[PDB]
Amino acid sequence: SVLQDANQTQLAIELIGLGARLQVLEAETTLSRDRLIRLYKELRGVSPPKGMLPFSTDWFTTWLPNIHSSLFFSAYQFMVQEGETVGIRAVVAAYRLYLEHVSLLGGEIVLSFTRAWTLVRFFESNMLQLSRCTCCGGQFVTHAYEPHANFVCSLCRP
Amino acid sequence: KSVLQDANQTQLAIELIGLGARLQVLEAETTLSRDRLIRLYKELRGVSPPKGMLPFSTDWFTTWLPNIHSSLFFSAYQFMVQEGETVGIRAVVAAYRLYLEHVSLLGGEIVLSFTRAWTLVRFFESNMLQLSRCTCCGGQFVTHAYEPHANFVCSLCRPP
Amino acid sequence: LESSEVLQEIREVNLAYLLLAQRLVRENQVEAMFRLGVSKEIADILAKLTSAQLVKLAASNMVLCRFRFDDHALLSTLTHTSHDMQQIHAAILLARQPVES
Amino acid sequence: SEVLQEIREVNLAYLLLAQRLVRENQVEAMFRLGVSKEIADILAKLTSAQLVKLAASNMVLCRFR
Amino acid sequence: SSEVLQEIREVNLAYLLLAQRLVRENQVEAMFRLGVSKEIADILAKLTSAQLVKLAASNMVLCRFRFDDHALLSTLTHDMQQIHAAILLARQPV
Amino acid sequence: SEVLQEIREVNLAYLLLAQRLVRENQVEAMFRLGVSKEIADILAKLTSAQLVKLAASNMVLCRFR
Ligand SMILES: [Zn+2]
Ligand SMILES: [Zn+2]
Repeated sequence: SVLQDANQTQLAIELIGLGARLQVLEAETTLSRDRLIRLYKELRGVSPPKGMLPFSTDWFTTWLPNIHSSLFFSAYQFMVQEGETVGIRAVVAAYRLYLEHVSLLGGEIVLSFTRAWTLVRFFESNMLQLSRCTCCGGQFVTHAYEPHANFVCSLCRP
Repeated sequence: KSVLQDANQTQLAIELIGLGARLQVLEAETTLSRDRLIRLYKELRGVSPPKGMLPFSTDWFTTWLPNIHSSLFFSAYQFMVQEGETVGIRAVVAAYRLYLEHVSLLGGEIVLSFTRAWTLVRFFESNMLQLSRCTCCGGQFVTHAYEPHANFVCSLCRPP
Repeated sequence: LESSEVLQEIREVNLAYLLLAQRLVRENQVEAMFRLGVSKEIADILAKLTSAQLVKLAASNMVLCRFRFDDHALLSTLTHTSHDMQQIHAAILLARQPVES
Repeated sequence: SEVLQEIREVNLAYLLLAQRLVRENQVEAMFRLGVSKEIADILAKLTSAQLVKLAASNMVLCRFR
Repeated sequence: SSEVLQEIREVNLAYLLLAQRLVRENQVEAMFRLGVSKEIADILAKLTSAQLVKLAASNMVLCRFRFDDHALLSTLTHDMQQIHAAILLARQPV
Repeated sequence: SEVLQEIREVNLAYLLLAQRLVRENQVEAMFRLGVSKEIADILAKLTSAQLVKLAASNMVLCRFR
C-alpha cells in the first residue's frame, strides 16, 4: 500500500533526525535495510554508524547514565500510563522531553536515542527494574531482582 | 531520484487529493508517475479519479456567483505571493484553505473546485485574465483580458 | 465620563484580541497575517509575547485596537438590510488592505 | 472550526465595546477609538443582528497600534 | 491586602495562560509539565478569554505548590539539583 | 527553547510571589498559598539565585486545584 509506505518512510526520517542507529530503524519500520542506508545517507552526510545494537545493562547502572536513564524513563512511564499513547510514539515523545531537559543543565546528551530505545525494550522484556528510593522517593533503574530496603539513589549518596 | 525528494512529492500529492484536486493538477505539481497517483487516489478516496479533462475556460469565471468566489479566492492568493513571501502551489493551497474557511460561514456549497482555483491561477499567470478595480467600492475583481477599466462596477455593488 | 465598568470592558477586549492574535500566529504565520492584516515582522512579535508580557499589555486601560474600516460610505453599504453576500464582500476589500509595519 | 468561532467572538466583542463607547460619549469615543464621526454614527445605529452579521467573518475586524 | 491582590491576580492569570498554551501545543506533553489529568488539560484548551479573567482575580492563589516535603526541598536547593527535581515531579500523580 | 522561558518565568513569578507573601505574614500566607509552616520557612530564606536555579525547569513548579 502506497499510504502504508508513505507513513513508514516519514517515521524513518523522524528517527534518523533523532539520531537513531540503523538497526532501530529496521525494527520499527517496514523499509528495506538497504533503503534505510540510502535514506540515512541523504539526511545525514555520512552512512549509518555501522555499529551494532548495544544491548548491555552494565551501562545503565553507571553513575551518570543511571541519572539520565531514570529521568528519561520516568517521562516515558507517563506517556504510556496516563498519556494514552503507546508504542514507538511513546518512546519518541519521552526522548523529546529528555532532550528538552538537557538544555537547562547545558551538558552533553548522555542518553542516545538508541540507548533510550534499548532501555525501553529491556523493560518490555523484564531485564531491568524500577526501585523506589528510601530517602527521596523517586524511582530509579536497577538490575533485575535487586533488593529494596537498602536502596539509595545516585543523587542522594554518590 | 532522491528518496527525500520522492517523500516530499508523495506528501504533496496526498494534500491535493484531500482538497479535491483532479488528476491533471497532480501530474503538473508533482513528479510522481501518472499510474502511481491512480493507486494513491484509489487508496485515499473510494473510487478512481473522475477521468474528466481540465476545464480551461474563462466563461465560468465571469459568471456572477463564480466571479465572486474567484475574485475572493484570488485576493487571498494575491496576498500570499505579495506579502506572504510564499509562491507556487503552496501559495495556491494556502489561499484555497482560507477560501474554504470563509465558505463555512455563508453555508453555501463550495462553488470553486480546487482545480478551477488552480485553473484561475494559471489563467492569471498566463495573462489571460485581469483584475479590475471597482469604481464604487474599490475592491479588485477578475474580468476578461483587455476589458477597460474606469467604467467598471463590481458584481456586489451592482448585481443583475 | 468613562470609568468603572467601562474600563473593565476595555481591558477584557484587549486581552481577547491578543489571545486570538497569538493563537492565530502560532498555528500558521501567513494565515494569521491575512486575518489581522499585519506584517510578518509584527506577527513574530505577537507570537513571541510571554504570559507576563500579555498581562502588562492587556490591562493598559487604553483601546489597543483601531477599527479596520475608515470609509463610512463603504460600511453603510456593507452592513445594509440586497444580496447577503455582504460577508463575502467585506473579505475582498479587507484582503487588499495593506499590512502594518 | 474553533479558530473561526473565536474570530467571530472577538469581532463582536470589539463592535459591542465601540458601540457602547460612541453611544455614551461620541466626542470622546471618536478620540479614544481613533474613528471618524461618520463611522462613529454608523456604529451607534447598528442593530444587534447587524453586529453579528458584521462580526461573522473569517477575518479579524480590527488592527493594532 | 491592597497591592498584594494585584500580584496575586497577575500570577493566577499568567499560570492559566501557560496552561492553555501548553495544552493547545501538545496535550500529552502539557499534562506532563503541568502534572494534570487529561480531563483538566482538555478543559483549559477550550477556555475563553473572559473565563480566564474571572478566575484570575479570585483573590485566592488558584495554583498550589507541587512540593510538600521540606526535607527534600531543603536538600534540593543547596549541581544535579535541577535534574533530580524532574524525576520526582514526573511520578507525582495528576 | 522559547517554551522553556515561559515555564521558567512563571515558576519564578510563583516563587517570588510566595516568598513575598510568607515574608510579610507567615501565618497569613500559609492560608492563601496552602503550604505548611516548614515549607514557608524555606521559601522565605531562599536567595534570588536559589529561586532562579529552582525555577529553571522544563516542568511547571505549581499545580492547580
Ligand atoms: Zn534518592
Ligand atoms: Zn464594488
